[PDB]
Amino acid sequence: MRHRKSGRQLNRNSSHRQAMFRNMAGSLVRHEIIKTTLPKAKELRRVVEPLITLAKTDSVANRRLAFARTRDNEIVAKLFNELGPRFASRAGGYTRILKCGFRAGDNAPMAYIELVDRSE
Amino acid sequence: SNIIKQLEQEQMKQDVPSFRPGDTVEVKVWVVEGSKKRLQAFEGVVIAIRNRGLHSAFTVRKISNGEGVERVFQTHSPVVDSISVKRRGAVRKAKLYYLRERTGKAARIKERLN
Amino acid sequence: MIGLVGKKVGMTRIFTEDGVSIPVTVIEVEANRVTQVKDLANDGYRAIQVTTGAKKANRVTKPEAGHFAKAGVEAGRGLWEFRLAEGEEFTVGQSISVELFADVKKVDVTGTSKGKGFAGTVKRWNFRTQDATHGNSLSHRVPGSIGQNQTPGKVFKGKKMAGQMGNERVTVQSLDVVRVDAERNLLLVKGAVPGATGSDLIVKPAVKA
Amino acid sequence: MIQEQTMLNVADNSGARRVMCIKVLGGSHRRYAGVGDIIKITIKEAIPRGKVKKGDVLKAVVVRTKKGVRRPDGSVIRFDGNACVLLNNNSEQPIGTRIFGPVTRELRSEKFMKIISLAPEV
Amino acid sequence: AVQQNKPTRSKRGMRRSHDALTAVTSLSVDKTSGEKHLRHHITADGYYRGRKVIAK
RNA sequence: CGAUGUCGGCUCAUCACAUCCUGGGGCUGAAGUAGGUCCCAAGGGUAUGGCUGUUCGCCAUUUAAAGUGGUACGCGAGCUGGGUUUAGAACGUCGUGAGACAGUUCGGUCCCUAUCUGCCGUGGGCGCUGGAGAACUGAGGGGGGCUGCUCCUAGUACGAGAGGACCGGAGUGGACGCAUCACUGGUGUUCGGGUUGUCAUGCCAAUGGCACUGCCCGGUAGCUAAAUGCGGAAGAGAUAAGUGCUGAAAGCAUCUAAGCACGAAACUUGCCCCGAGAUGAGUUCUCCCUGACCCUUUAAGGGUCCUGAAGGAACGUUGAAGACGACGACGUUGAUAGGCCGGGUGUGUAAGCGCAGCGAUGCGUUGAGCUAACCGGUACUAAUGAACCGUGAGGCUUAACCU
RNA sequence: AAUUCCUUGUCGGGUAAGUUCCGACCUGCACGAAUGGCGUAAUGAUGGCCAGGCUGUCUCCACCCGAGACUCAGUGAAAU
RNA sequence: ACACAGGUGGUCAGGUAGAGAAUACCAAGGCGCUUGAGAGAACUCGGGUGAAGGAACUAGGCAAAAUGGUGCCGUAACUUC
Repeated sequence: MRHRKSGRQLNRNSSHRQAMFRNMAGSLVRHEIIKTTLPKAKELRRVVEPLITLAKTDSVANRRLAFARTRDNEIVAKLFNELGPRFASRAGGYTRILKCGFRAGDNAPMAYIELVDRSE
Repeated sequence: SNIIKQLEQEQMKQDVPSFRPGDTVEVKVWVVEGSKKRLQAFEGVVIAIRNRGLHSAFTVRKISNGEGVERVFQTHSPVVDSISVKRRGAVRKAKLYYLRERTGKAARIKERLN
Repeated sequence: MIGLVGKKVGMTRIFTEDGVSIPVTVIEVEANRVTQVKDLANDGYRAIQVTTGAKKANRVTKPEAGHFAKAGVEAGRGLWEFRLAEGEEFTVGQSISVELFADVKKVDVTGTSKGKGFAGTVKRWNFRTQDATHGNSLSHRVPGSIGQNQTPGKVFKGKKMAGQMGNERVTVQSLDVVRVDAERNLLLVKGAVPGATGSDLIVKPAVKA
Repeated sequence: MIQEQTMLNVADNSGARRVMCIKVLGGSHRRYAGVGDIIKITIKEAIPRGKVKKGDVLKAVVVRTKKGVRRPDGSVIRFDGNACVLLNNNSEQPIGTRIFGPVTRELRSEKFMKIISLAPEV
Repeated sequence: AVQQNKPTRSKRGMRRSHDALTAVTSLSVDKTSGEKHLRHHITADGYYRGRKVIAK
């Protein structure tokens, strides 16, 4: 059935998919733009949209939330300040994903995902 | 909405307390059964609280020594006389289905209130 | 004699001071309008046709728009027909409400079953499953042998066999009318009634004996 | 609950405490008896001061149920285990003149009339 | 083992005609990119449906 | 004799009767009650365990009964492997020995990369006559083929006495079949807590991994039977057996021969549900292209100019739908899905700090923190413009109407 | 009776039911005195029976997780 | 057969739990095993989770679940003590 099960499989188990996204989920917060395949660029938003939502305003004990996804405190020091408050007027709508090319090892379309307010 | 989210609101009793699970309440009824009134009570501890539907069902466990007795009550039934709010209780759980066995110190549930 | 359409809006225990609990299914009607009276289409017989608000009148394509071309000019999302008796009728578009069941004690309701896909022969026909030890080899969900041994050399017709389940016509014709609320156009009937909340449920007076 | 080959408790006076279920009866393919059902019993154990013999067979009526009993419009009562009142073989009614415990007021049928000739709760 | 009594080239066609030759989708061309492309996919001109972001 | 898989048991069926139980009618050494008997009936119902490889035969307990017979001993690329079928060990019996048991004991296997044919699902084709779809009616075909217990009628009349049908439903259930989650509980690795050891963690505190859902305990969406409500009813038709007339055969008589009316759980309907690929493609409604030239071979072809219609295959964001199609919704001109905001629900009072306590830990801040599928808003994100296949009123004959 | 086919010999026990098991008989077809008698401690990948615990085998299946099967692309058969 | 999760004599190894070279987890040490890219129907196989009963199953509790360590208490039938 796979009845109302959310999120694309993207091979193997949930921790392998998490380790695959761990190669790019920090790069998107660091550089405010990242490239990968069309399905991966759409699914890379999961937990990361809720983490930008968590970063709009300051509360207690929140620095450790989602940290098992990427265990890097540099991209977490970006939250509540250099990322988050810039979207507080709109309360949502943080990121956009578009097509840019194709692979040759597989027939994967390439796509880029970025933040809608960034200096470059 | 012409009746959804309004169906229960005009048939529930507004004058009813919020008592939580793990609490010692005393419940009183007239029985009636389509005949005459008779004032009766039931005592014990609430093991599961009222929530869903117009029936709003909750369960009371008697916890008396050497016996096991359990009674279900539906909150908005027209023969309910009163809830006496007899003695407070405080617990670290939402359900107490284990009081069907353990009626000693496990059922001497802390009052916590002043 | 006539009928209406509505949707399931709840399932509630309503209570009484009479010692009965009374579970009811709650139905809210579309306030459906007449399209036309159908006379001289079957000899000595008459019927009424009804429709409802289309929600979006641009969804009717050329082969289905014709149902409403005989009801004015445009749309209605569904069509239903009901029998008439002991009088002739003239119509302009007047609404039908729940008030036709204020003294009628029992109704006839077309609910239909839920979708189940393939559903499995082991549940769709209650087909047996015993333990895997000292028993079956690699084929344990199938409807036994569908063919006839030797001389007929053919598949047995009407045997309980594999297929699909759900969306099947389930009708109830003995259910009790409990209450009508006319100003809110609402109907209460005893116990449970089959059908999804999105389905338009047909309600008629009962003629079951 | 109240199945064959599984033990039962007694509510009748001065004859047995612990007894065995051997028939559920009362119609066709019936199961899971409520209060007011009749059950066929054997005296699994007796005691020498009482009125009954070990291994003797009779009927009993159900009065205490692990599945509980319904009567009012929104409340259900249930107990631990299951108990029954022993009956006379050919004239019916309870054997004794008294009954143990609070039992039931939902049961009043004319085969068990002795239950309204008493006052177990009030 | 094997398919016994070899079928005619007419009877053989029944095991080809549902999968050989099936229809294909004609190539798309955009109002601002003249290069032929697939219905969902990016052109060799560097655009899809001519849609830009934060550019004039 | 160019192999024919060999009994039981499990698992799944079917044809038909010799009537086991229910229906309708007669007989009796038929008072009431009960038994014995066969007429109409093969429609519908008709068993679990113990001891026996079963069959034959018993015991235990129910049944409304535990009825009977056929089918390469129905049903082994269906299952198992008891009895029969090799190889081991022993008690007794026959023997020179091979071997024998109208004598026993303890042990002892089940081969196959589904080709065609068959069915079934979606796909596709051909096609209902230039073309597309939905609805409506339906030759017909399926479903359905039934009842325990409690009580009054009935403690009568009948019969020393014992005991004592059915009159049609009242009270209450069910095999069997179907559907649903309000009841009452279960389940819920997609939500929350508790907790043992161990790793990442400088260390301490925390947080998150690891032990498949580590182990203990709750639960949403949904699922579900331990739960719940339904349906085999009534009405009608025509017959058989039967009840009688009209009446021979037989100048009378007779219920059967012809004749006339009645008269069954059999037989047909009623009820319920599907059906026009039903090639015999029913009957409607919605929708749309109204052009010629030359030559000739014409139920036909070649050469030429002006012209491209209804529709359909395709492409979506996805769910309450689902093998894949389809089904419901669905394309910025949009609340279909995700994000966002709040609501509902579930769990049970987090971190840090302040305080106490040798410490473990507790208390307060804290009705805390966290939250999935349920729900109302909100265009932040997304869901081709184009194109592909497809023309010019379509054979034969005619009433009718205008040229 | 590892020893009696006929024979479920036969009494009593256990169980709702006992061609199984235990004690026992004494008309053992064909037991029985070193191709031995009768009994037995200890022993068993030992044969037969009973009692008890525990149990999703089952009453009745309700549910979920993992791995194939599944598709395209490189390589791509065979028995008959 | 083979570039095969296979077989092969001697002797060697730090902590934490433990009697231990059993066993669990860090540490020294070793690894991606010569087809790629993805999805999630029937159905086949393995596992975990389950209300109230319970051996009814079967030749047979088969399969499945329960018990599980160590010190102290206490100890049947039988005995060559």
